[PDB]
Amino acid sequence: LTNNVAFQTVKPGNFNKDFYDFAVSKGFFKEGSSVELKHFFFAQDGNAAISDYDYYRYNLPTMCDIRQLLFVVEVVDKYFDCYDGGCINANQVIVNNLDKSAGFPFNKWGKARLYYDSMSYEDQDALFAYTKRNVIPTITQMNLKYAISAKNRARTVAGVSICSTMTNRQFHQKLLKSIAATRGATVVIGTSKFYGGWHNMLKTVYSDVENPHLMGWDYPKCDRAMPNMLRIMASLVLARKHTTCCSLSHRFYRLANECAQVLSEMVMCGGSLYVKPGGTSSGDATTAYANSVFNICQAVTANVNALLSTDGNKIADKYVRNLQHRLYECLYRNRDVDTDFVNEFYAYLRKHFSMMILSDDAVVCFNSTYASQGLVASIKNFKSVLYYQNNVFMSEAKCWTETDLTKGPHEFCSQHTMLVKQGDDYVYLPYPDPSRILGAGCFVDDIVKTDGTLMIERFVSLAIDAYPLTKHPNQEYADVFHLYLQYIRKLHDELTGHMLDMYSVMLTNDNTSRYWEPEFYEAMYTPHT
Amino acid sequence: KMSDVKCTSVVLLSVLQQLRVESSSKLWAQCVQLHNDILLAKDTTEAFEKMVSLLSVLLSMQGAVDINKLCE
Amino acid sequence: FSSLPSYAAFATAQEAYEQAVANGDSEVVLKKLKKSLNVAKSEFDRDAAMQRKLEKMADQAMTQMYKQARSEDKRAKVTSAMQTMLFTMLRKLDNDALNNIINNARDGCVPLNIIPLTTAAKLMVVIPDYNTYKNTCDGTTFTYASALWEIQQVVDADSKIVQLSEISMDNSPNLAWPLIVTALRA
Amino acid sequence: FSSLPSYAAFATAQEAYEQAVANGDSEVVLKKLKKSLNVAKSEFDRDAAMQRKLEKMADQAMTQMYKQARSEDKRAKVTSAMQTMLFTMLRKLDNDALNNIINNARDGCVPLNIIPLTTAAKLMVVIPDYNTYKNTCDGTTFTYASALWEIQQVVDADSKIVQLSEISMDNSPNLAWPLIVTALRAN
Amino acid sequence: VGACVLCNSQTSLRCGACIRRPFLCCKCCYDHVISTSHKLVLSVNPYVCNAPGCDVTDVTQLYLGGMSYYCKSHKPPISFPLCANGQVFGLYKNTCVGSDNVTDFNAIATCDWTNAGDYILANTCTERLKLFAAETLKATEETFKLSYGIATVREVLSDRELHLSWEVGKPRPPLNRNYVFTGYRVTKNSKVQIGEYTFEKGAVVYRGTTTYKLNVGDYFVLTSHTVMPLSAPTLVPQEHYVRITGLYPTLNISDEFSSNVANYQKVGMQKYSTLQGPPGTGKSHFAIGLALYYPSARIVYTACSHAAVDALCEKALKYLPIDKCSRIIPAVECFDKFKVNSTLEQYVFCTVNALPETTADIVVFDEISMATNYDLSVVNARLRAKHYVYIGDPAQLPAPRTLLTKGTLEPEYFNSVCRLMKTIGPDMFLGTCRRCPAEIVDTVSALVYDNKLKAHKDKSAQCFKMFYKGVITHDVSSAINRPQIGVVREFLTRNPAWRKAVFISPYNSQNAVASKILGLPTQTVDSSQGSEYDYVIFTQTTETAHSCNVNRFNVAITRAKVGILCIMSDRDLYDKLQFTSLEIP
RNA sequence: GCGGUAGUAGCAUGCUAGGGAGCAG
RNA sequence: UGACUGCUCCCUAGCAUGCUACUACCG
Ligand SMILES: [Zn+2]
Ligand SMILES: [Zn+2]
Ligand SMILES: [Zn+2]
Ligand SMILES: [Zn+2]
Repeated sequence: LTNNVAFQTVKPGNFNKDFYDFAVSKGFFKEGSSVELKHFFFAQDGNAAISDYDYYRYNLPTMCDIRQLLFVVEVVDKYFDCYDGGCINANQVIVNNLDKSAGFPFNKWGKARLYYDSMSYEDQDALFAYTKRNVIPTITQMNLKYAISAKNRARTVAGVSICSTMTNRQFHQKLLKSIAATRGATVVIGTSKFYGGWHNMLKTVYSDVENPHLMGWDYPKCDRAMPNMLRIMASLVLARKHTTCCSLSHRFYRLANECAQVLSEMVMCGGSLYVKPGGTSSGDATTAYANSVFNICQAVTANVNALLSTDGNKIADKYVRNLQHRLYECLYRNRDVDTDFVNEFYAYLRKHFSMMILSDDAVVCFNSTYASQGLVASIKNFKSVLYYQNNVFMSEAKCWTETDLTKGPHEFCSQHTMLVKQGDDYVYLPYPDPSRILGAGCFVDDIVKTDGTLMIERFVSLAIDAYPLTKHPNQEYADVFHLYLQYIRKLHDELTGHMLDMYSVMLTNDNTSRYWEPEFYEAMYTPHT
Repeated sequence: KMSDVKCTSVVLLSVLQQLRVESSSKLWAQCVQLHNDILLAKDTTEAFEKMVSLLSVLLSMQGAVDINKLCE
Repeated sequence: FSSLPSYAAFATAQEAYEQAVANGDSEVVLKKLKKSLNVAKSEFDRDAAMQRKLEKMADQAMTQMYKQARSEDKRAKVTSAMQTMLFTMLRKLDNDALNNIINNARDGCVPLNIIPLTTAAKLMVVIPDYNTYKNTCDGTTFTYASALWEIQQVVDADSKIVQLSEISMDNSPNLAWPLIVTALRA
Repeated sequence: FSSLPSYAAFATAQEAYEQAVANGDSEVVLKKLKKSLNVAKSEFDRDAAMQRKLEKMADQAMTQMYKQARSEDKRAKVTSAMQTMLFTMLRKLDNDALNNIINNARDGCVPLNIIPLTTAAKLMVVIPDYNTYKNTCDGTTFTYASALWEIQQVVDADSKIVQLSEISMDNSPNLAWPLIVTALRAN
Repeated sequence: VGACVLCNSQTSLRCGACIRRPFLCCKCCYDHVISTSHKLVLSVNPYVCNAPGCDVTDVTQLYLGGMSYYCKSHKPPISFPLCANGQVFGLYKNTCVGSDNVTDFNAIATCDWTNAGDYILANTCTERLKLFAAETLKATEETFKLSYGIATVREVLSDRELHLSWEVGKPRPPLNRNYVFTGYRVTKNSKVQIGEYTFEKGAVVYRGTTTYKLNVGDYFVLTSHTVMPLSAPTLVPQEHYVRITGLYPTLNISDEFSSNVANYQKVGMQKYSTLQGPPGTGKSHFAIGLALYYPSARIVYTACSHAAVDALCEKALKYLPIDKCSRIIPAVECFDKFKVNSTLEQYVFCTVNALPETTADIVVFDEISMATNYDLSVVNARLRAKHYVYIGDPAQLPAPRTLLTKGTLEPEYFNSVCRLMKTIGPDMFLGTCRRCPAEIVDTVSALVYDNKLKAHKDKSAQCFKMFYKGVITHDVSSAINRPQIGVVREFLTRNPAWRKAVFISPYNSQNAVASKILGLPTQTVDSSQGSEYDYVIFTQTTETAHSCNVNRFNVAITRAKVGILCIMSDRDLYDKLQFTSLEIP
């Protein structure tokens, strides 16, 4: 588009010398300490956005087992059954952070606020109905992510145009809000980890598993290697709720808009257009939920492959053997949906392979004695399914397995789980990697966050995220939260001191003495919202 | 010590970015590589060598007054 | 609280009520000054709570103005603040190679390129006078970054290549002294 | 607030209160006086609750009207900007070859990926290393996309004009390397 | 967030309705708001109702609300007036000093800079107020000169002949060299290097020192510059030490003057030393004598033009070696005859138009009289030293007035420091006269110089006076007098030996008319320094008091080398001059 | 001497809007 | 140049609900 290529770099993080000095004053970052800085704002050179966009080379044209995929779709739809969705009018659309960028070229003139203010509800409704019988290809701007991470690889997020995002909101937001309003479901998007929500999630995962083990896996290059068939399946499953609001032509044209906007659109990496081969444009209005249905599809495919790639003569249980027989029947013999067996297999999966699904992050409480017998995907069925249906090799070193349920999932949503005894009962608290919180305190992305006095609530939120470290058996982990409390106290005391130097008096009524106290943060993880 | 040298690498790359080092693609790429390798380093010898290499970039320019900034 | 006419009226009403109760009064005469006391108390507890809110909001607004001013002064002095922080942390590191290169850049030679860490690549420095030349160079060896660099070529500021054993105390002031010594790591 | 009929009623009530205090009237007269002022306070309570609410509602409506007017002004500005962008990018289309390929289509419809590949008067090649440079942009003119391209300018990631003589095996590490060579269509 | 202007107190409040947004503490900012129409004050964010679609800016109507400032019609229930208790709300609302003296600020803020009262208040106020007044005066001048459009020239004519028009209703700008047009010509997109021009009566004739080229489509306009704030006052605090320690006494002195080193040594130890020296008359000799006596003191030379200081430059090489002479030009161009590529030097040359960052030990404020408080503050702030000496005399030169309409500047009230300089008299003597004889020295000494100047030689009776009446008739801003030119021709015709001088006239019209008969160039008397010749002739034409002041032409009065004629159209110089009257036909 | 109905204001709860910030995928 | 979604804290503003507070109307 321009006469010269635009090389976008990623700046290094802005140091927080005050917080780092306070931490080392409290005996942190000692030579050999179990807690060390591992998360940093890794900088990137000019040819980094295009280098990360080239990771779409891992997106290959993948032909799926169609007779198997058509059954996995039914099982995933059974997973997405308790929710409700459909078209909503422009007046019923909820948009958080209207001051976010609006793709290309709409970012030249303003944020999404301009295009949600310049378009009346009738204008947005006309645009959304236009996509029900037309296709609007859109330009997706590839933006370098400027955030703290433990990996030096450049992170990129897809900036989808306001034309695509606005219509995808009106098409999917009802279902998405229903998904992020349901508790005790397989997809835990919208379920808070605070106020006992993490414990509720984990207890729902341990629903009725007879021989429970915890198993989480990893999708390598998930947003880059997801086959276009699986992304289309995700969009169709999300479109399964439009039985009444949309005609078949309307649903197909909405799917075509999805594919032309977030699957094979024109990417604007740098200052020039490119063709996206496929995969998840992980900036679309359904990124988390499409990744969730993709994850459920991969898990169901792994379970189906485990059942079918099992010696049925050696399957001692007469129910599981018949289930495998009818599974083969419904895959390659039955042509129409066998809703009876779809429900039966969905119930079998819920009983023996209960899942906790977010956007490509998952924890499964699976029947260990079944996965040992190949009646449920243990980890190798996941590896094989990724190999032949995702064009990646799932390394088993990126896949944990916890055989004891008293200690929860090894890692879910980058949060570890430990069973703490708050009140009089035992609950599971999500504690993060202490290096992550320490780096967030020490490395910040604006210079104004280099003095905490400016944003004390930032460290309040970090201590909220770091409170469950207090119960950790390792003292340095608890020392992280204690250090954050002491630093919050120091910040408040220096803010009051600076204000006193600017006045002839000081603030008398504070009520801020709860920020450097464990009571304010303990209530954040107790089941009383 | 290791955390100290990593944080010094962070602040050094910050001052380099403030000095329009990114205007030189080769120099900025080398600085980014050194900064990212210091943060990924596990020993305080390789990290310190890369820190010396990165600081040589700052000392190679006339945009920063080295005598004035050494107030001790 | 006690700096308003409402407080004066409330105090007068309270004193009158207390005096009437202690001295002894009938139901009607006491109820009169109690109805005249409750109105004053309502007008004073509202006024002082409004004053409490005003004091808290004014302190919060001055705190917010201080935050914005500090943000602007840190975002406008960031170039100097980051450099000062970097040099303080560098002198805190007390690393021999870092201290050596920092002192050289302060007083004498500065690198002309990124100093390498491999034992094959070369280094170019800018020695401006004989003091640093004698302190750093000794024969064919050049001490820099706490490492031994093998001198390979010395060129003055006029692009004039000169030999090694030719610059000494007495013969120093006859060549362009901002020279560029090229050396290789040992 | 300052022009309501209740003000005169309050003034009359205060005058009657002063007259009763000075004269020392009976309890019935005082009660009747209180029933007047106190229910004139009832009338003014409404004038300070419904009228004050109407004033707040009017201020809110005026604020909403200001926001809507600003939104319409932003809509007009964005409409003009988008229209001018479309009109100033259409003028660079070189509609000669564009019509040559459009009219050559089966029904005037062509894929988008071929319009720059057939009717673009300028080609920009981004090259990561000399090994790919010698293969693609060799010499002052090269062939790509079934067409002949002649180089008019070569720049590096620093956007510095670098001559063709500088693209050498030995001179490669002395150049920033995403080299961006810009060429013009030959004929 | 800085110190207050009128009170020197920390504050984050800028008076928005003012021009330069001065820093005002809460109490004084409130005083400025209530005593004038400056109802707008700024902060970290401007004091304005942040409710959308509101247009109140008055701090009185503005009340602190939530996280922003609102008005009575848009305030939350928790409302807090910004300006209350005698101070406007803001930072340092408790650590405040204030000042009862706010009348001067309120008066000067609303003034149009068209009355003499503004000048009087600027000359008589606090130093911070004086600097603020100078900055606002410059801002008003540059906003009034930029208050018009772009003068478009559509045709090209012969050399020194251009028909330049004005805007619709725009008055005639000053045709003299008072305003030097410095624009930037646009070829197609970018405005760069129009060149340097100087408008003069021809009909505009330009005198370019160096060659220049003109593009096609360029236009001539007066682009304004960036009015920087002011930091240093006119004078620095004064102190005298006790003993001479830490210096380097040299053994070489100038033997021509034997009664000046004993006070130059004190100047080297005292802060201020005022001398009664007319420009270019023994003034350059003092600097050379100090340089010879004190080569270890760092002296910086500044001038308003290179042409006037060219005489100093030509004699510096004949008096001092080339090696010590240096010119650190800010690297909009000049000659390069001085040393190049040498940062470390004792004596450095520059110009007051572009004074780079520097530091010295002895400062010679050359032409300190013709510089207003804005110029004096710019030099005092952009340059700092350890010892500061102010070389100049109050009775040297008045500042030119641009927007003044009523009132004449008093000769004694040029500056506030100059008022103190002339109170006790000079403490040094310069009894070496290498200049004009007692014909003019004695006359000026008995008039203004307090009869202190030295008369070594006698009066050669080489000065003459003529009495005439003349007729006053304005055309645009001047007058043309045929009989005066006829008398000049009748005098010069019988004695053509005096027709070898460059005529200097306060009004350019006379020389412009006479250029067709004699061909002499037109040189203004205000900046005629640096050009000296044997024969000199003076003419002031009119008899008004605003032009015939005590000492305005003193720059060219002492530029004579053998004697200068005096044609006084007023009656004041008839009684003051002790010369002999001569007949005039 | 009566139940108040009402009312309108300190106090509490909630719902919404606006701003600042933190974590997660 | 600054994506989509989710959860949590802090400040302010206005509005719905539980009180509290007093004047008198009405029987
Ligand atoms: Zn629909
Ligand atoms: Zn003040
Ligand atoms: Zn003002
Ligand atoms: Zn308002």
